[PDB]
Amino acid sequence: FGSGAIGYEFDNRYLNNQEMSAVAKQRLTSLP
Amino acid sequence: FGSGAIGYEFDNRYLNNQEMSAVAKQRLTSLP
Amino acid sequence: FGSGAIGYEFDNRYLNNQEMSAVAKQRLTSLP
Amino acid sequence: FGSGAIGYEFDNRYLNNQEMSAVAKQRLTSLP
Amino acid sequence: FGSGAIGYEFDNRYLNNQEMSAVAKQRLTSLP
Amino acid sequence: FGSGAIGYEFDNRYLNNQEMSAVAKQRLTSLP
Amino acid sequence: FGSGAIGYEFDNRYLNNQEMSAVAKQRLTSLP
Amino acid sequence: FGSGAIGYEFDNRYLNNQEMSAVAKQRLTSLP
Amino acid sequence: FGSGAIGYEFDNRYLNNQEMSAVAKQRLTSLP
Amino acid sequence: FGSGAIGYEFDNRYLNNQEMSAVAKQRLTSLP
Amino acid sequence: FGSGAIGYEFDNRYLNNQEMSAVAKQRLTSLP
Amino acid sequence: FGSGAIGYEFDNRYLNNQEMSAVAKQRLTSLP
Amino acid sequence: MTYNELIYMVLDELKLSSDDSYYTPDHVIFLLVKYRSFLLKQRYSDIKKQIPDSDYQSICLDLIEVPAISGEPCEGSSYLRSKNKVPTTMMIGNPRVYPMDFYQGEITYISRDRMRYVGYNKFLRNIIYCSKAPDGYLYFKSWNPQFLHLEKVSFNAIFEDAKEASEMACPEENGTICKLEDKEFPIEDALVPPLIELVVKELRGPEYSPKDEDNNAKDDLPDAR
Amino acid sequence: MTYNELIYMVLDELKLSSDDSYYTPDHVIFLLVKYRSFLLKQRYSDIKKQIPDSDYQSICLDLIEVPAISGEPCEGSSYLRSKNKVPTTMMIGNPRVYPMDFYQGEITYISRDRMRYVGYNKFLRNIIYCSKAPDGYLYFKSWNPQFLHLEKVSFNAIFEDAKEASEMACPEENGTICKLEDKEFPIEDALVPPLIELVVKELRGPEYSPKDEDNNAKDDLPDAR
Amino acid sequence: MTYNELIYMVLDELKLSSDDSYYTPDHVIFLLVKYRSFLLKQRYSDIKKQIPDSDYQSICLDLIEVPAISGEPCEGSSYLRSKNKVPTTMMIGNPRVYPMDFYQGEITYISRDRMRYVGYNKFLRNIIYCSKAPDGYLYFKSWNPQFLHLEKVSFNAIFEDAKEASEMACPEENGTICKLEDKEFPIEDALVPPLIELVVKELRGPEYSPKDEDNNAKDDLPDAR
Amino acid sequence: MTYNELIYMVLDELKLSSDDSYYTPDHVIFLLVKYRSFLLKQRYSDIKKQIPDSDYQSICLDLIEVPAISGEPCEGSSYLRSKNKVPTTMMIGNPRVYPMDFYQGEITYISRDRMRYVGYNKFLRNIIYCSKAPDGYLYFKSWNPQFLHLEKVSFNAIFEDAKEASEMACPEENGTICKLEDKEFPIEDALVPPLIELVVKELRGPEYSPKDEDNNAKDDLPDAR
Repeated sequence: FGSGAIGYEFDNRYLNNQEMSAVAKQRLTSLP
Repeated sequence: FGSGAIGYEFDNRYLNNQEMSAVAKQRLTSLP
Repeated sequence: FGSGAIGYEFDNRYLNNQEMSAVAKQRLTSLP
Repeated sequence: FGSGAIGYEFDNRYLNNQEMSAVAKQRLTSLP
Repeated sequence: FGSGAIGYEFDNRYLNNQEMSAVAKQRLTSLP
Repeated sequence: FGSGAIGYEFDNRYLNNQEMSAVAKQRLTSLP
Repeated sequence: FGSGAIGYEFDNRYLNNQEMSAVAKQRLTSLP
Repeated sequence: FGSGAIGYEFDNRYLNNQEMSAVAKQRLTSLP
Repeated sequence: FGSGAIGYEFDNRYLNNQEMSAVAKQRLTSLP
Repeated sequence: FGSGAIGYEFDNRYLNNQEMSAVAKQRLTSLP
Repeated sequence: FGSGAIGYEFDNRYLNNQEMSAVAKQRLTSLP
Repeated sequence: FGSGAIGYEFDNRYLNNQEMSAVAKQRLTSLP
Repeated sequence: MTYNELIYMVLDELKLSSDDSYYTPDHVIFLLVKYRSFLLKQRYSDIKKQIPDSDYQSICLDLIEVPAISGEPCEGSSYLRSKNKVPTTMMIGNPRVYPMDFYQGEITYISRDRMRYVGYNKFLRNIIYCSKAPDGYLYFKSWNPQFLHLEKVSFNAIFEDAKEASEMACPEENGTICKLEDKEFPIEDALVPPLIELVVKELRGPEYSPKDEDNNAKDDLPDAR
Repeated sequence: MTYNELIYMVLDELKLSSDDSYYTPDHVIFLLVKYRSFLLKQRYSDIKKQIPDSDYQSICLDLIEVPAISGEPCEGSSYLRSKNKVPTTMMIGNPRVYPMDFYQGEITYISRDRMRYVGYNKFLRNIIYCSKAPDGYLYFKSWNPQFLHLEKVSFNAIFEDAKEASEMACPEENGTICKLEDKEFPIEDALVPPLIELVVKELRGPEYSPKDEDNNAKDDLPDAR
Repeated sequence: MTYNELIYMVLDELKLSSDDSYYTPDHVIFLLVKYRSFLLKQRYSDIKKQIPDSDYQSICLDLIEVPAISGEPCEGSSYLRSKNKVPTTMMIGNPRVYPMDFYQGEITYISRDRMRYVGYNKFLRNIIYCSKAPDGYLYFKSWNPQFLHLEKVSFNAIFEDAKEASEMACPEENGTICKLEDKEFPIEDALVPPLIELVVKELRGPEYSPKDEDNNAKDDLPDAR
Repeated sequence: MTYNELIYMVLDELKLSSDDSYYTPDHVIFLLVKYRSFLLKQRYSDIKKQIPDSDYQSICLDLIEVPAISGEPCEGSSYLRSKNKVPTTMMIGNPRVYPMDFYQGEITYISRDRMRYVGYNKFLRNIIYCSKAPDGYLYFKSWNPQFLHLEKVSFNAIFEDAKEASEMACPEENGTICKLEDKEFPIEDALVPPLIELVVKELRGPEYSPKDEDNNAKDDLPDAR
């Protein structure tokens, strides 16, 4: 059968987690 | 058969652990 | 067949282990 | 059947997260 | 056939090793 | 069936991400 | 067929190795 | 069917990214 | 067919390498 | 069917990449 | 069919490589 | 069919790269 | 949306249209009310988030003065309590007891354990406190004897059983809605498709399962009768 | 929700409607209470969280003065124990013994092992203590002789057996509820879908298993009879 | 819960209802008693955790003075010992020997090896010590000749064989429970569903296996008879 | 639990009930003891843990004075050895030789290699030593000539063969138990389900294997006869 109201949310949440992991590594460096 | 009252909560918990891992790497830096 | 009284506990324990691993990385930084 | 209005955006989001992870490791060094 | 008197203990031991790995990363920091 | 106007772009984008990850590690060293 | 006198020992040895790896990371910190 | 005008270039690009990753770890050291 | 005079020793060697890797991370610390 | 004039080159190139990665870690140490 | 004069040597060589990797991490520490 | 004049050399090369990676981590330490 | 729309969406997804159906709408109401709390806990228990206004309900309570234990002199000061038993709130929202006006008054809804010891602070001797006792009633406590004159309060919270708190729903301008099916279901739309999916998955398998159908003094399920 | 709703939801999902069914509602009751305890420990033992009031349950206890060992002059001071045996509690919530008013009184409920060495502190000599002894009763001890006059208490906790604590439940305003099926099941609605899923999974496979049907002085299970 | 409820839950999960069944309830009792200790060790041996009150049992022992070796003068001081052999405790709980009152007295249950050398400390010359000798009896030792007058003790521990310690169960107020099936099984509810699952898995495969059924002076299992 | 319970549990799980069965209870006994030793070493050799009293077992030894090599003036001092051969111990527990009172006496049980160079320390000259010699007997040595008067000792340890140590077991108060099947099997109940699983897995496949049935001066196994 099919219904994607819980698969969609879990995939979106996984991508949100991975996005937060990506942006959490960003730094604006110093000591030039 | 079908029932998601145990798989949904386990998936949610997995994504919550991923959430906490992602946000635990967030740092507001110093030494500019 | 089916009975999930040992699968449920092992999945819950796995998620507990992963949660403890996640929260064990948390730090409140210093040197501002 | 066939429909890519949900898989396309998830793939695009995955590649966007990969994009941000790749460009977050870019550093212009100092101390020459 | 069926018997879980050897798989249950191995799964429990695996999760115990995961437990010890998770709690071995716990640190109470210094230098505030 | 077949049409590769979205598979091609996603593979090319994946390779672009991996290329950016590769070149982002390049450094011209100092302190000789 | 079946006989688990060598599978049991190898699984137990694998778990012993993983346990030794876990406990080998344990430290009692200093510098408070 | 058969055609390698798109798989060949993607494989070549993958190996080029591996090439750049491998040669980006090359360092001529100092402090002897 | 069946014979474990070559698989048993390879498994034992694999677990011996795991043994040596596990015990090679063991350190008795200093600076208390 | 079969023809290995492109499989051979890609496998050889993969092994070349892995060899360059291996030798790029080699160092002749100092500070004795 | 079967003949294990090349499988045996390759498995033994793989285990030798993994053993050398294991023992190459061993250190006798200092600074007590 | 069967022929190992190309797979044997690729396996040997893979194990040679593993050999070089294993022996490239070998260090004779200092500061005792 | 109302209970009717959710119930009949579930039924039509399952195609339980005939009156001769094993799973009646009552099963649907039960599953919906439980899965609502399940989803709300799963979403709003991990970390603190904004709860929309759809998840809440207002019950109206009528208070009566009651002794602490019995009519003895030394049995402590009296408490007010709701006439009827009150639904149990979930710990995810913004519970609030208000004096028929949400934008005025200060009646504090606190835990059972805390309310044992409140009002000792001299500046907090005039604040009315609330908690659901193990009796199942909402008990009120304060050090300012004026509180005992209070007659009516309304309690806004994300109640753990939508059916109970909807049965205790406050009178509307037109009048009371007798049928539960015509009342409004307490959930945000962003949680409705998941809720329907979970309930439909819960009853899809059981819908096509065999029955012990022969009246023969025998269990006929092993034979897939 | 009551025991009846949960029991019949499980039964209807299993479609165990025929009175000539192998698995009666008592199987369902047993499985529901044991899986209730299982789920509560699985959720609220790993780390400390909030337990809602719905998993808590109350009982009424009548206290009688008893000797420590037997009637002797040198066998130690007497104790107060409940007339009937007390259900075991779960070490996950806020167990509390109160004198019929939850918001009053301090009757501490401590571990049985701790209760040996207690009351020596000069300021803790008027505090009443509790612990479920190996006999099964809830013994009381204190250094202030007034405690022996105490006659009747209540006990709130997350009990191990929902059925045992339901049988010992406090009387309501209307009166006692004769049928266990008409009492409130002590679990939060956020934990109900997991519980129903686990119990239905427990009984799904067995529901279609073969039985030893023939009466022939023989075991007919290997033949799938 | 009692042995009867667990036993018949296992039997009904397996549907071993006919009297002509290969696996009798005795197999169920054996498997339950062993898997109980298995689960308790698996849960409470890795790292120290709170053990509930359900896992424990109280046996009552009658002590008799016995020589250390024989009736010789120089064979050392005499010991008290239980009249009957005592069950072996598991090392996971809180073993305690108490003088018929859990909340009073100090009798220390220690290891066999330790009790060789105890009481040399001048302040510990009045403490009674206990251990299970390789004989299988509980031996008592102290330097204070008053201990030899002790006649009755009760021992609370998580005994390794539920059947043995339940057979040695202490007399209840009503009287002794003759049948083991009517006694109370020693395990927390959170460990009951896993226990039933393990036992049912243990006997599910064997339940449908073939038998050597022909009486023909022949082994008939290779032919799946 | 006794040998009978374990043996017949394995047999009943295999359903080896017919007296015309290839695999008799002696196969089961052999497999049970060997897997007992296997499991004990697997559990208690990797790192040091607590061994329960249930894996320990006791024997009675009668000591006789023997020459070191033969009767000669210069062949060295005599030894004391057990009359009968002693089972080998497992190096995982607390082997101990005691003079029929576990809580008294110091008769050290050391390695055979160590026992050569022993007693030279001035304060260790009155300590009695033991080690199972390559002959198979348990030899005794000491520098205090009184040891030769010693006539009878006991030996507690986790023995390699449960059967050999069971045959040499100490007499009980009732008397000797003639049948090995009526003796207590030396393993903890937490290790019994693993043991039964391993042995049943050992004999499951063979239980259904073909036999060389025809008496025709031919090997009939390749044909699956």
